Amino acid sequence: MDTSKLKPNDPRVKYETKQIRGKTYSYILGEPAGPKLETVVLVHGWPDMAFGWRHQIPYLMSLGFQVVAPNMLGYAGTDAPRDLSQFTLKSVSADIAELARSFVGQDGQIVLGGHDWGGAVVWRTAYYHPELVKAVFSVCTPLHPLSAEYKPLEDIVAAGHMLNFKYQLQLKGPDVEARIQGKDMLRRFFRAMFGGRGPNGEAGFSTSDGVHFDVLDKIGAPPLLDEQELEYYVEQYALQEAPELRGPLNWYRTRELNAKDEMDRAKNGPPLRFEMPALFVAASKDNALPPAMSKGMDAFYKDLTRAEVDATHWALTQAGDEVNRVIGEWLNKALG
Ligand SMILES: O=C(NCCCc1ccccc1)N[C@H]1CC[C@@H](OCc2c(F)cccc2F)CC1
Repeated sequence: MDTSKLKPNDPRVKYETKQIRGKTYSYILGEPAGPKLETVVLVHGWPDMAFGWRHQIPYLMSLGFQVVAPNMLGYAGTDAPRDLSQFTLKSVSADIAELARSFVGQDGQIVLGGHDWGGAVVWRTAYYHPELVKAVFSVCTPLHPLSAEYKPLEDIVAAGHMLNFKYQLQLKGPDVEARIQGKDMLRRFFRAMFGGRGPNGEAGFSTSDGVHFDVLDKIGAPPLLDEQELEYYVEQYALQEAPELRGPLNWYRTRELNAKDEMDRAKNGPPLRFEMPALFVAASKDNALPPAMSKGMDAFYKDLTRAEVDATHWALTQAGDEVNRVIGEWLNKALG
């Protein structure tokens, strides 16, 4: 089997939709090489899509896993509901639970992996559906505790806290949604998001201010995508109805809804506890989610394996072969 990364419209995989908890969910499906060991569900983040797992999908197939990688709510061929409650980590976990079981049966179990927002999702999914999740890993995103209260992020960063998250203020607002419409702007956006720079090294995106709209005109080719990959992100994001970024930016509009779900769990729900084998792959140059952010996380796991790869936030691609080996070796030991 060819184990190189997926190309746009790779024929080694299938592209399908299913109705999931009221929404059309599009996904990549890769069938295993050899008798199926497990089904693996892979969850991307922002501003990515299923194709962001392009290094992991053929690899996991070659290891004997069936691989389901959805375009998550708001992204590409998956529906983008208007109701923000559809975008909470709890509802999205329920989405993943139903999609998972639509392949493994209701009595089935999966391996579950996540990155960025997807990492946050899979920890919550492993918390809300421990019957389903046999093993869970996250790249870049560490566990965060059950929210015990709600504070607006404005007031949080105004006090000087969570400064590495202040970009999310712009994202939840109207500026990115209103400005990044159509393929021309989306192309610039993606050059910015995947590391392209301007004639004086101007960054198109920063964790402080978000998208630097004034830079997008001079933004050069991104180092972390090739030209056809870039076009593929543009084409697929274009599947959303204008404003195309509404769905993806909805992930930054649920702080209070998520806080309300989880304050309920902090009060009455079971403890945030993970009994199944778990893997956290840190990224050294991820300035949105620096490795130090995971300090103290191990106390919530019976069985947490830690790794760390030298890469930016985009570790699935930049360090794809290393990430692959880390997942493969951990899975080989987790499941035995
Ligand atoms: O939005 C995200 N990434 C956007 C792209 C970042 C980037 C950097 C450089 C170049 C391109 C892109 N990530 C989400 C991941 C899940 C969320 O986790 C919730 C959460 C907490 F509330 C508190 C503590 C930890 C914790 F995970 C937090 C932001």
